[PDB]
Amino acid sequence: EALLGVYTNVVEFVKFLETALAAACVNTEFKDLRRMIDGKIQFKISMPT
Amino acid sequence: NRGLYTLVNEYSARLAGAPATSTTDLQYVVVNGTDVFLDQPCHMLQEAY
Amino acid sequence: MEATLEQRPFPYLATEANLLTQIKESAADGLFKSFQLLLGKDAREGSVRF
Amino acid sequence: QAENAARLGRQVLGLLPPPTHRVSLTRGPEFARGVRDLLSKYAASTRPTVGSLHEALRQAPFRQPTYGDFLVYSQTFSPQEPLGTFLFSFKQEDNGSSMDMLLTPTSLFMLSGMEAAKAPQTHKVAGVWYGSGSGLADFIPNLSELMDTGEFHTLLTPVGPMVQSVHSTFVTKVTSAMKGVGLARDEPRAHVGLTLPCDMLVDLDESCPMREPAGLNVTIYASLVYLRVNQRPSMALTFFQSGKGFAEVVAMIKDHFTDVIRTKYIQLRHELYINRLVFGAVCTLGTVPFDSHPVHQSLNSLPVLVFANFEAACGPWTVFL
Amino acid sequence: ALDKSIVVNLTSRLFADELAALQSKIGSVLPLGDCHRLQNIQALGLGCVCSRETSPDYIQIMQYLSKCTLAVLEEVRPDSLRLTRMDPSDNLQIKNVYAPFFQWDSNTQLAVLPPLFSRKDSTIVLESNGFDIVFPMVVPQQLGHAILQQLLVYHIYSKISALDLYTTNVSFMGRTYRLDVDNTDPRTALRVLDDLSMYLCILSALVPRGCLRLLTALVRHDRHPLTEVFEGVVPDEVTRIDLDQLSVPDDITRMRVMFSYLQSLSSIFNLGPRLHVYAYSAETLAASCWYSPR
Amino acid sequence: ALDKSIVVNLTSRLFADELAALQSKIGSVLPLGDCHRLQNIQALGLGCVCSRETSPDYIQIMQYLSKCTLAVLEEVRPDSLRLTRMDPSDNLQIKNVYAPFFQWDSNTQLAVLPPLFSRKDSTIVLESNGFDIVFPMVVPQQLGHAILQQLLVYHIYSKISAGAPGDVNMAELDLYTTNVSFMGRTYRLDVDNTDLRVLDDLSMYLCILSALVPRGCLRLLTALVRHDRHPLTEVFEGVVPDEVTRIDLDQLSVPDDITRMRVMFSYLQSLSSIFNLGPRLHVYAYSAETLAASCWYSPR
Amino acid sequence: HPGFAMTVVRTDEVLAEHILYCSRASTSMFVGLPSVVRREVRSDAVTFEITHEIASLHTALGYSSVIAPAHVAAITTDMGVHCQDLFMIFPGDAYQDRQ
Repeated sequence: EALLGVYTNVVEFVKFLETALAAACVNTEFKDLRRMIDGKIQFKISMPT
Repeated sequence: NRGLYTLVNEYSARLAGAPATSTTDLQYVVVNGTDVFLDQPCHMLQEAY
Repeated sequence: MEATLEQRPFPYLATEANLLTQIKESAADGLFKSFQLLLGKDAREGSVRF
Repeated sequence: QAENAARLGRQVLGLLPPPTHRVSLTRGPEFARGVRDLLSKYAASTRPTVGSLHEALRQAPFRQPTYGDFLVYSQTFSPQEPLGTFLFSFKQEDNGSSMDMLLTPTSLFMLSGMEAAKAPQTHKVAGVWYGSGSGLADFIPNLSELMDTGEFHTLLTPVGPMVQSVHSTFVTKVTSAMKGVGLARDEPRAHVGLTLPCDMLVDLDESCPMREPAGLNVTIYASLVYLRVNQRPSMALTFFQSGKGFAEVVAMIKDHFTDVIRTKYIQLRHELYINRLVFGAVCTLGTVPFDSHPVHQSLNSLPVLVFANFEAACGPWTVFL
Repeated sequence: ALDKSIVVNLTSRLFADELAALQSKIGSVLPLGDCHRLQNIQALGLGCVCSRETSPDYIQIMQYLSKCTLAVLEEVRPDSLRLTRMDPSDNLQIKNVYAPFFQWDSNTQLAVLPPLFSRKDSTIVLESNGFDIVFPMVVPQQLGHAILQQLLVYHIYSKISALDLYTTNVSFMGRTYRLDVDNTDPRTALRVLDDLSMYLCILSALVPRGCLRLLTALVRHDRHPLTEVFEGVVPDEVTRIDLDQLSVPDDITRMRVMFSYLQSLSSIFNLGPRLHVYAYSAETLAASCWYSPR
Repeated sequence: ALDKSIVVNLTSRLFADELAALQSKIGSVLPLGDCHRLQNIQALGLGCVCSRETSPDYIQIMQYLSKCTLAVLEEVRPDSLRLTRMDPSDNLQIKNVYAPFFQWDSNTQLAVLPPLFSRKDSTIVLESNGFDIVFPMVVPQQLGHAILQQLLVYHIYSKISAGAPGDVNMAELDLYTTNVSFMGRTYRLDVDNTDLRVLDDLSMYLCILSALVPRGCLRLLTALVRHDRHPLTEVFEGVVPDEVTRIDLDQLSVPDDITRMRVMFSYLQSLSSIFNLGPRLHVYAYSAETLAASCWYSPR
Repeated sequence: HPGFAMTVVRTDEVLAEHILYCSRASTSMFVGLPSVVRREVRSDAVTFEITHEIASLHTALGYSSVIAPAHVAAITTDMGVHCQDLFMIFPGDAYQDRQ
């Protein structure tokens, strides 16, 4: 009584950058969240009259 | 009580007013913080259909 | 230690999209946190202090 | 032929306890470069490799329990074993030089003399291991009177699992294990877990969602209940498994042995004997890892549990009531 | 070797209000449920059993306390709490803060207890996250056992009310205090007081006659300091029990079982886990302890 | 990786007569109030608590025991004692040099009890440094939880005779207490007819308990009526004596009963911990011709 | 008919496949560097928790993502009729005569 067909799965790798979800992203490389506390972006809204 | 822009910024992200469980036998009140996906709009109008 | 706001003159960056829409009421009822009005005798690059 | 002994220079000089880390000062600030396993967070990369984390697994914690070498007759201790049983050490008087008596839990059922259907599973199996429950009772003529005053729970020091048994005609060598994880013998690098009969265990954990938190620990206990059947004294043994702390389980064991308290203490309306008032004891048999699945087995049938990664830790026989 | 670091992800940035209470308690103890590196905030505080809108009793809370793992804070970043764990044999840096302040030394003897005096002092509420955080409380074991005394005594006298200077004020030499009892649950406190009937009336079943004969000789004229409780008058009972002639091997059989049941009374006066502290500075307010769940 | 050693220094040397008494042992069990390796002599004995001019005690020793740290000898140099630290769940070696002699066995439970016998059995006076070292009384746990048993009986009847002569017979009391039975063997011990005082404090408690205890259970019975009243508590009327249940609350008003019940359990928890929390170990290998007891320290 | 009429509340659950729009480039992404932490080390299991930390951000000023209930699929609710039982929620409350 022999052995007939001995099979697997092979799972591929779809990363984040190769998707196009990242139009809702701006992907900056960064080195140390183990230092940084918060972030800060500043704006000025000058309104004419 | 607040002006409604915080109500917009609350309704998209946060906990409900103590909502109900899913895939059970009865209706339990939820204590597992992160699985349940619900959005209930019975808050904002504060009525019942 | 938080990350708060102050009124100091950076060389602010010139964006492209307009941002004036609903800011008559968006900062009035908290679209975002920690807005800051400046009226006429205050809408200036205030003097630096350190 | 020293090529044989050159293998012995490998295994012995590699398998030593780690030396006391000591540096003389004239070398200077070099001592901390001999500090390795105190680190934990290693070096991740883009595509790491065995060649990138061979240092991360070269360090290893230092663990070894110690064993108890026993000499047993071929009569108390059965020639067949499932190699992962539980033990005791009966203790009456040091007659022999090295002449030890041991008790498996399947034996200790037959020593008791209780009803059949109170433990229906092993009773068919524990009748072919041993005789009519009297070949062992010939060794202790006090097994009626050890039951009276309540001294039998004082005379048991649990040991834990097994490791090896070389068996001869009359004398059986038993290499037991306390303190932890015994390295196996017939399969190298394996680790002999603890095995319980499915009849003798009674869980305390299991519930419907109705919620209790996890941890690191869950603790096998060991009950021993003096009952009286047919106006004749006879003990009773069960097990437990609950990661719930010592203050809870004593309040939960009493609900399990409710009727056994209810049967006996009706009889003391007309009499009282102060030696009879003691009821039971609980030892601590050690710790089990959290959420390790007890895999069921079967032996000629006999459903037998297993606990991987059991480590042994004995304790005193604290009386309860 | 082993590592422990429990960093706590959090869904909303904190305010400037409750950082300043959490910056104050930079090193403390709070027990969690799920033993992993990442964790939702609805497991950190003790308030999964002790919230406002229940009627918590401090038996079940204390009963809950011995289950969970225990952990020590490291930082408060404005999003992420960062915590470290307590292994079953491990040294660490505990650094006490707790507000009814007691003084420690090296070679002291500690316990972990629920908030038993002022919850509003001991609990901060997190209205920027909804789920509140309830702190436990570390007490030396002489007072760690003394609080549990009157609690088991107060639930008795609350039942016979079916006034307060005697049944609540837990005393230490120098400072008396006040327990926190208005809304408790007298059912699982009753289950502990149930089991005392299963000991205390059985401890009354074998009471030695010679030891009762000694109190027909001690408090009559041979008194002592610690016998002022009787105030110089014998009770009615001891005049009724000691009519029998003594004999030694009667009480030998008796006192061996009295020796045994008092070992069982450990099972009903258990603390949580215990902390054996070996070194304790006094101006840093730091310490050093090996943990043992028991 | 770790290293452990405890080196005790002395101010002066020793007499050559004392070294033979400290080569009587070379491995034994010392308590030690420090965990650090350089230390003056005043903590390794029990003379930190138990001394001659002090009233000797049992409980104030016993509280100090479980707090304390053990350590084991390796060498007696003429100036400094060398010790080996007793880690939690560590295995090391003992020689059973103790007095009065008891025989050990593999697979016994071992409780470290304080000494309560005559001085020459337990202590060694260091005549050089004027300080007394006291050794603890290493007895196996089944014996240690029974060697106290009949001795504590013996102290109670001694207080009976010295106030009332015609109640206790001395031949009955001597024959049944100082002859401890175990293993099939016997051990006659030192009765102390030299004048006791180590074990008043338990008998100071246990009698003052034993009148309060049965009076305390009546109020606990009639204060529990629910349908949560536990079903086993119906039975235990048959255990409690009939004379116990014939007591009114007339003699003791409400403020008196608080001084009972708030104090009742305060004995028991001070009392239950000093029968249980001996720093305890087990011994798994033993040989009488070498006298090598074999610890592994369970911190408790 | 007893002395009073009464209102009734229920709840509901309905599954839905949602269309979520997200406009362009309204989050700047700060991606950290990964690390390996070893723990829960018994004699048979050496467990690693490979971690990685991200700082996210909200660049645009107004709202840059809209969700919408689109496709009904099922009703888990049953919309049944079954009342809530104060004998379960309040077990301690009871009448006087226990018979």
